Amino acid sequence: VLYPQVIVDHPFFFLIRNRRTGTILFMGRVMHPET
Amino acid sequence: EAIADLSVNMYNRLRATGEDENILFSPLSIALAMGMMELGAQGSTQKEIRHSMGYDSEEFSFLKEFYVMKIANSLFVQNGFHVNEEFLQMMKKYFNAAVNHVDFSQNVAVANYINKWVENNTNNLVKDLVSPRDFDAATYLALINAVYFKGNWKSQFRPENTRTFSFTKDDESEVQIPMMYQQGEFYYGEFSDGSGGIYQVLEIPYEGDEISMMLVLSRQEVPLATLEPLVKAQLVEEWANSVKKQKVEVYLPRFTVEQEIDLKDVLKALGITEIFIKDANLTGLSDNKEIFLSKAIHKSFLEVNEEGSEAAAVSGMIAISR
Repeated sequence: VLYPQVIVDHPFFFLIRNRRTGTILFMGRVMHPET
Repeated sequence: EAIADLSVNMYNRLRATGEDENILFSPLSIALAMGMMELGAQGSTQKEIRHSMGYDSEEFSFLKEFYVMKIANSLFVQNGFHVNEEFLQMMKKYFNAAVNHVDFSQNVAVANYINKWVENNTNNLVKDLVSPRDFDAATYLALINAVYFKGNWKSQFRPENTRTFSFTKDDESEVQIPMMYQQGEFYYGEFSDGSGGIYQVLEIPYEGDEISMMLVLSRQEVPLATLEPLVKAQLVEEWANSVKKQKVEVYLPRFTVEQEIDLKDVLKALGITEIFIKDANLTGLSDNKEIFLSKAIHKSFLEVNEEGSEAAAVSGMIAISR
């Protein structure tokens, strides 16, 4: 078995969510991750 | 579910106005703030909000229905300004709003006071929501919501595993960043990108089993912008319902994101315009027909690291008399 690899080394979309209710707390994207 | 469509609609506006920049906001915070405003609105002004927020098909009951997770509301009311008893009652019932009386003419003092409240309810993560430049004799009311979250990953990254990696921006430029790593049991799925024509969805739970972070990533050869138009409420649901818990090799940057957004522009894009004009109907909040919504403010902070995440968002509403 070859485990998938999620290599976040380019821009990505994100959400922070309540798993139960589905409510979206936060959402956005990272185009520029550097300090 | 409403919030679902709301979140996506608001996000789309921000993509439109946010050329190639980071984006971060809290649709939840924005809904709670607009909930409070709605309590004040009537007639045409209320109807427009209800529609824009998707409430036509009350919503106050859903809004009420609300690791560390904290949600706080506060009302700052000009001394001797007579606010409808009914407004006050509902505001407590549905939003458990703190109510404070202030002199907005003492503009430095009031800014400091409101900012302290914000700090006190965001672990100091959001600063300078307001300034003394926001307040004068014409200010009658400010309403604020804060959302704050802090959680450890259920499965933390070990700092020893963090290494410098090249991150390739969508403009093809590169930066070297700290790249966390673990092989962990997370929720994972693959979806067609509409074109190796797939994108990955990874959901990482926090301690407490209530909250998670969902990450969506295009194939390396493809810009995020290719996936963005796909993002709709129905898809978000599908993602949640399609991911499978399994071992995954995860490389994730340690990162912080911040954003202040033009909340008035965003709300207007939803179709909310009347509250922002002189002849708005806020007769729900008082018998004073001179009142309208002057400024709408939203600021957010997110930190992602080996231990977990810490996030805050604050929405502020400043009402004035013409």
